[PDB]
Amino acid sequence: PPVKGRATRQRAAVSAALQEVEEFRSAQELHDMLKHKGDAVGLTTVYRTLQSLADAGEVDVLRTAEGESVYRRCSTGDHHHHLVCRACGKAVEVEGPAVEKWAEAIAAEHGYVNVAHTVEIFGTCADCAGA
DNA sequence: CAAGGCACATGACAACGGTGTTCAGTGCCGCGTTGCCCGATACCCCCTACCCGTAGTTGACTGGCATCCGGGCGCCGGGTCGCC
Ligand SMILES: [Zn+2]
Ligand SMILES: [Zn+2]
Ligand SMILES: [Zn+2]
Repeated sequence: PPVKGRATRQRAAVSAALQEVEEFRSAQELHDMLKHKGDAVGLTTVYRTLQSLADAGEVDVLRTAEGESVYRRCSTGDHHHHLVCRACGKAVEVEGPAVEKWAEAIAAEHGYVNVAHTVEIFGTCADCAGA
């Protein structure tokens, strides 16, 4: 996980933690679990590094209904969209050219030069209903 | 003269006002800690220059050295050969 800044142990640690975790996580709870591992990193430095990763793009970032920015890495680097369970957090990556073609058709119809598409579908998970 | 009808105001009724808290997150901006990058520095190599130890050198050449006295002074102590 190369970073723009000079490599070191702490960014390697947070990158490894993101690698192991395959769920949407917020910065403060990420720091909580990171401290639980025992690295004892600083909150603002964690903020700096995760902002850098979000800028780099290898970690997808979503915004919750409360307004929180939640980050997680995707195995595949191609652009896609994530289906997430609010109760459990199971993030599954799917992509379809139909939505993209729809976006380009709308942009051309309205004469838009460039566009940015953001699509997240929220829904109720299958296993949580069962007890 | 008493009973029945209309005005204004009134006991509650929430919802705005405005401002104060609270979450909580994410930075903002001053204190300290970190990967680089090089640069010099100790430490392997090769070469030869020079220090230092060993071993020969065949006419003959076969016993030295200069001592030491003007203490001085007395005693101890033992040795040492005469003594009868
Ligand atoms: Zn993604
Ligand atoms: Zn898309
Ligand atoms: Zn679920």
